[PDB]
Amino acid sequence: HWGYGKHNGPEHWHKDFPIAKGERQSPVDIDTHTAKYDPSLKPLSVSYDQATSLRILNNGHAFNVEFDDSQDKAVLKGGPLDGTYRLIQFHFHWGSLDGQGSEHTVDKKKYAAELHLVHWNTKYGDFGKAVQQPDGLAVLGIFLKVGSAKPGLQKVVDVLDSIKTKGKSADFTNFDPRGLLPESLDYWTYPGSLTTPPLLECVTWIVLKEPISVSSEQVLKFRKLNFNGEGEPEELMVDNWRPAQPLKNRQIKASFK
Ligand SMILES: CC(C)(C)c1cc(=O)[nH]c(SCC(=O)c2ccc(Cl)c(S(N)(=O)=O)c2)n1
Ligand code: NA
Ligand SMILES: [Zn+2]
Repeated sequence: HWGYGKHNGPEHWHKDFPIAKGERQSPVDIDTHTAKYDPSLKPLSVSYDQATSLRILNNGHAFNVEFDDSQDKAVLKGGPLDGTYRLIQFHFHWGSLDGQGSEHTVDKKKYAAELHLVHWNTKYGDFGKAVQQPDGLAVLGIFLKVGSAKPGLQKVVDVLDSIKTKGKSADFTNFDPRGLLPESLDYWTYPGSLTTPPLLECVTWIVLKEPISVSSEQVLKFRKLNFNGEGEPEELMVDNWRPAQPLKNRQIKASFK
């Protein structure tokens, strides 16, 4: 039932998932001036050399590219984290227009899209158990701006036509997520939540300072996807982002400057 429309959008989610109004919801506006620099933060460690992509799915909310997380093959560590977190999937949120689409904002600025590389703490054994823990997930958020193409994204954009409607999936092997990373790993970090129901407060958010550039044609193809299932009426998959939520009693830390 939840979705991104007038009748089932972010403003309605609290009725099914009361934690929507909780103490550590995501996303948030990142006020770059009042984020606290912390020289004790470690560089982020992104080890994606052995990543095994498997499949791409349209789940009716976004598309997920999933990875084999049954061994430590693509891991996030270091940065603000004490655990090791295995990459399970990445997905994006995007807008109907280049002027919006990101979930996190930076000094109130919206980006055309936001990538989320979702990782779970190896100490909880699997994704389902990790989401039930305040330190279960580490999500690496990367902003997309529209400009030059990101060559490393194109293999993704080119399969979208095969997963147009809700429920479709396609084989998606040998995709290297290192081709989606900006040059710098400088980051902001804060404790927060999934940005979709069930909105569980289990995420350490690591949002990179440097956006990647993608072309207008690349983002255009995201917007040709559908929220509906095949042979139901066409509802374009656009604006699948949750707006910024109150920061409440949290401090955003910066690894830099
Ligand atoms: C998250 C889970 C429970 C697998 C799920 C359930 C659901 O009903 N709909 C969706 S769609 C969004 C999504 O798959 C997902 C998974 C993990 C994370 Cl951390 C995030 S986010 N948007 O916080 O990064 C989204 N996902
Ligand atoms: Na262009
Ligand atoms: Zn997300």
